Amino acid sequence: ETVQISASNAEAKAGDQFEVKVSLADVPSTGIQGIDFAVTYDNTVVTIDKITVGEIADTKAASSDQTASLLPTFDVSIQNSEGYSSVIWSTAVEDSSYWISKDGVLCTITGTVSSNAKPGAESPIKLEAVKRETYVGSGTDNSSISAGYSANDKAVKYTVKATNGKISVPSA
Amino acid sequence: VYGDLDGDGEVDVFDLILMRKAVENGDTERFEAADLNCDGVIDSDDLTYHSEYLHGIRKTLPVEY
Ligand SMILES: [Ca+2]
Ligand SMILES: [Ca+2]
Repeated sequence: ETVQISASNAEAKAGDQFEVKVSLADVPSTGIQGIDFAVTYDNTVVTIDKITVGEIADTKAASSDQTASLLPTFDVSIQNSEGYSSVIWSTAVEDSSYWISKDGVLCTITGTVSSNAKPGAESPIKLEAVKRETYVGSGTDNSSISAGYSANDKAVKYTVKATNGKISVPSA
Repeated sequence: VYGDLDGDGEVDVFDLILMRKAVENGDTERFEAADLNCDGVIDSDDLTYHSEYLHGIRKTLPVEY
């Protein structure tokens, strides 16, 4: 099975804030217990201020999973100086009704266009795998976005199709 | 290998799900892979360190100090 993930486009002046919606489509009926992806960008043009949980990930898992208070279900790490932000959603709850199960907004990105950004300038907002090794000392990077679930402690991993977004600055 | 709780040769979000369950019980099948700071327990430190590796901010496992 397979699932689509995509980032919307935005327009904003230099120094202004913008929003980008990250959406899932064709979420399998079996659901998503864990999902992991990176948002990559050019930090001379944009920086991310926050990333907020979306409607489809706003389930009972966040408040009922025992380990949620030790590590939040919707877990974000913004790395502007490294030119990326990493988004992980996961849960140990077995009840599939508490997993991500519908198409819609996964999360909302809020960022700021550089004060220096000249008119017409652009920057892609790409959705891709976090730059890390497959395992420690492997010497090979993680190459795909992760999305799926576990049954009998065995991973069922969906294929992920990514559509990137864009931020552009108008003229005056 | 450290961080690989299902033992499939990858370290990913599906191991983190197993790490969460391992913390609830304080135990898992591949205990040595889960005990990332090597202090004899699986708890919130290990869960955090695993999450940090997946985020790409922690470069190495196991953890020192
Ligand atoms: Ca694994
Ligand atoms: Ca430990």
